[PDB]
Formats: sequence, C-alpha cells, structure tokens
Amino acid sequence: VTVDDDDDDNDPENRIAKKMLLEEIKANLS
Amino acid sequence: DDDDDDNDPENRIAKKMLLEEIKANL
Amino acid sequence: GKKCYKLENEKLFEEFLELCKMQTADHPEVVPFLYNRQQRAHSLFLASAEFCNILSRVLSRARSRPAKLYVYINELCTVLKAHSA
Amino acid sequence: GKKCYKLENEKLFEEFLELCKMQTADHPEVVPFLYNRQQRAHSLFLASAEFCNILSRVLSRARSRPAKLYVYINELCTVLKAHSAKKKLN
Ligand SMILES: [Cl-]
Ligand SMILES: [Cl-]
Ligand SMILES: [Cl-]
Ligand SMILES: [Cl-]
Ligand SMILES: [Zn+2]
Ligand SMILES: [Zn+2]
Ligand SMILES: [Zn+2]
Ligand SMILES: [Zn+2]
Ligand SMILES: [Zn+2]
Ligand SMILES: [Zn+2]
Ligand SMILES: [Zn+2]
Ligand SMILES: [Zn+2]
Ligand SMILES: [Zn+2]
Ligand SMILES: [Zn+2]
Ligand SMILES: [Zn+2]
Repeated sequence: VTVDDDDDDNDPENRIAKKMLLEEIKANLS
Repeated sequence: DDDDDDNDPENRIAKKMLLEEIKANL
Repeated sequence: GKKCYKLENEKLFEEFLELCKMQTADHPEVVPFLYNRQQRAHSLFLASAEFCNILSRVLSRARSRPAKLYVYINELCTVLKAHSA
Repeated sequence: GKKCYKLENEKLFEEFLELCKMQTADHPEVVPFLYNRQQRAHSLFLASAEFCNILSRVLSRARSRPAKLYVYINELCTVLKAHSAKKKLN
C-alpha cells in the first residue's frame, strides 16, 4: 500500500470533506 | 406658553430626569 | 434564517435622532448623549427585531404626540442602557 | 432581549482557528478563508447563541476526533456561508 505526503486520509469522510473544501477555496467564490 | 415642554406633567418629569442624567455623566 | 436588522436599525435610529435634533434643539447635549447610548449597546440588541420594533414605535409615538417627546427619549435611553455592553 | 455572545464567539472562533493552524499547515489557505467568512457574516449571527452552539460543538468534536477535522471545518464554513452579509472581494 502506497502512502502520500499528508496525514488526513485515515477517515474516508474526512478525505472527502477535505477535497471538497480545498476545491471550494481554490475557486475563490463567495 | 402651554406648548412648553413642562406643560405635560409626565414630560416635565422625564425632561428634568434626562437632563440631570446627562449632567451626571459629564 | 433569522433576519439581521443591523442596517435597518441604524437607519431607524438615525431617523429618530434627526427628529430629536429638530425638537430638542435648545438642549444640544441630548442628541450626542443618545447617540453614545446607542454606540455602547450589545451587538445582538443592535441587530435585533426587538430593537427594530422599539424604534418604529418610538418614531410613531413621537410624531403623534410632540408634547411627550422627552417621555419617549427618556424611555429609549433607559432601554439602551439596559442593553449596554 | 436574548443574551449577547459577541465577545465569547470571538474567543471561541479564535480557538478554532488556532486548532486549524496546528493541523492545516500544508494548506495555509484554509485559515484565511475561514477568517474571511467570519468577517463577512451578519452581525446578528456573530453575536448569537446559535453561533456559540456551533463553535462549542466543532471545538469539542475536533479535539475528540482530530482525524475528522475537515468534516467539522466544512460544517462551520456552511453555516457561516448561510449567514453571509456580503460577497467576497478580489
Ligand atoms: Cl438562523
Ligand atoms: Cl444587516
Ligand atoms: Cl458581548
Ligand atoms: Cl442568525
Ligand atoms: Zn492523502
Ligand atoms: Zn496534516
Ligand atoms: Zn442564524
Ligand atoms: Zn440643556
Ligand atoms: Zn455583546
Ligand atoms: Zn437614561
Ligand atoms: Zn431586551
Ligand atoms: Zn491547498
Ligand atoms: Zn446584518
Ligand atoms: Zn460524520
Ligand atoms: Zn464551504
């Protein structure tokens, strides 16, 4: 099994929430 | 002049009270 | 969600302060004192429906009964002090 | 009227941001993004027991389960967005 740079992936709900939030922030919307 | 603020007794008391409150907070 | 009345209450309060500026002009200390009472009140009260209704009521009462204006100012001052931060 | 929580909510929001600073150093954009949502929110919400409840809840949950931090951040973002007073600038 491969590891990556971060430590946010153990919980699948957290991994999804993180992806969604970072995409929201990157978009620079209201 | 009965149009003076102090004509209505409630208004007379309220006005005296308010102006004294302002003086007390100087 | 709940309506935030911050801006509507600023508008209404300025409208009442204008009436007071016109009708208590021989006591020019009244308007700045009432302004300062408003500025010191809790943020929640300043944004509340409670304050909105207080302000619309005092404007209406003042315009109907100029002979009672200091009753209405003194009452509003007391309300503002009761909600002071 | 109802109890004002303006200052308590500022303290609690700062505690949550500090928690985010400890755990999101690899995405430095998260903390300023949440701060921007706080700055754009309606005054009534910022002073409310409603906001106190949310902050108390996400602080407790984030301290109990740090591996779910972003779940709780998203919850805070969503409710701040629901109480936004103005659009984001620049
Ligand atoms: Cl609400
Ligand atoms: Cl507003
Ligand atoms: Cl407060
Ligand atoms: Cl609200
Ligand atoms: Zn990863
Ligand atoms: Zn990490
Ligand atoms: Zn709300
Ligand atoms: Zn005078
Ligand atoms: Zn307050
Ligand atoms: Zn007073
Ligand atoms: Zn009250
Ligand atoms: Zn990032
Ligand atoms: Zn507002
Ligand atoms: Zn969950
Ligand atoms: Zn969001």
